Amino acid sequence: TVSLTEKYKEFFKIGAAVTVKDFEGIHGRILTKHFNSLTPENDMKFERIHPKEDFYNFEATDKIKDFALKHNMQLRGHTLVWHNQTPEWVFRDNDKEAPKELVIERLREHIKTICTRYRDVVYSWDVVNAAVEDKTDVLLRDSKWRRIIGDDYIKIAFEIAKKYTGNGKLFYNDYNNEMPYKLEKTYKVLKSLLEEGTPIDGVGIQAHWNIWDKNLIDNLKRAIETYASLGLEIQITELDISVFEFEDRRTDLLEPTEEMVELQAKVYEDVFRVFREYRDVITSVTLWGISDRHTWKDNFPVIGRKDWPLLFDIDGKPKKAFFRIIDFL
Ligand SMILES: O[C@@H]1[C@@H](O)[C@H](O[C@@H]2CO[C@@H](O)[C@H](O)[C@H]2O)OC[C@H]1O
Repeated sequence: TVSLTEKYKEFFKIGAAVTVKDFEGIHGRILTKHFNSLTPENDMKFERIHPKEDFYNFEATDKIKDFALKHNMQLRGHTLVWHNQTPEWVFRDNDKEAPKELVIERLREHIKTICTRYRDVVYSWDVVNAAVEDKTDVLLRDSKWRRIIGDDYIKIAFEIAKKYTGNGKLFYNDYNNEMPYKLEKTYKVLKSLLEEGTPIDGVGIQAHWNIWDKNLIDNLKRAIETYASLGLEIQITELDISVFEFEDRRTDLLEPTEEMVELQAKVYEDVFRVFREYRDVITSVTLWGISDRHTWKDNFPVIGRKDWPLLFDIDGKPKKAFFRIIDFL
């Protein structure tokens, strides 16, 4: 039995999204065998770790840190600034909206507190997540963070984080950012940030992909080269490979089709080949889950319907895909 993280030890870290339930049972053994990086799937998000101004919730993340230290793993810090899973208190000032400097002060305190607690075990932080506008042609998503703080908010977040993160690298994280439209936009944003002295080390390519994307391998190569040209590290942060196109909302499938499993094995083999080709600029590859038993894809984009997006099947066994990505020299 070949260990994924050992097989890729000269290439990049190998990670998984986790919650505390993953430290038990068969997920626990998969993690210790195959993974040397952990990302809290939810527990370090603002709403979860800091639900009220005067209340932090550290128990779950403390457990994730403790497990990591006990098993010679390190964490990715996901995520400080995001338009989702952020509580309303941050943007409120009694019965008014909070002004720019009040939100900044709250953010400073949030980042100070979280980063101080976990900087010893976190090797990479998703400082800002999904700030690039995904649909319209404007550069930046118009979230409450962007609206209230203004366009400098990204730089402001990175400068604050840099005070408290030590050896930890600082990442900008996003989805669809291998696709040509978003890649161009993201390039412009990051280029501008770097020319303003923003201490950004790397770009996170979330890699929420599917088996039917014909442009994926070409897009991904374009993307890695483009981001690397800015002097940034690349991490693959949330890899999973759905058996459905985004807009296929069918709910009838009880198991994937044979075509689905073979295609999946192929796409996994192909993307990991690309990851090895660009190993000079890629420092970590994380999967958004461990086995098909627990995946956010079971409820997104369709509530209550099963998907099979990962490297271990619903019983915890390595899939054909797993053996394809460890088959190399
Ligand atoms: O449990 C779910 C998470 O897995 C999900 O994670 C998000 C997926 O989209 C990405 O763009 C984000 O970076 C990542 O945090 O969040 C929702 C939650 O219900």
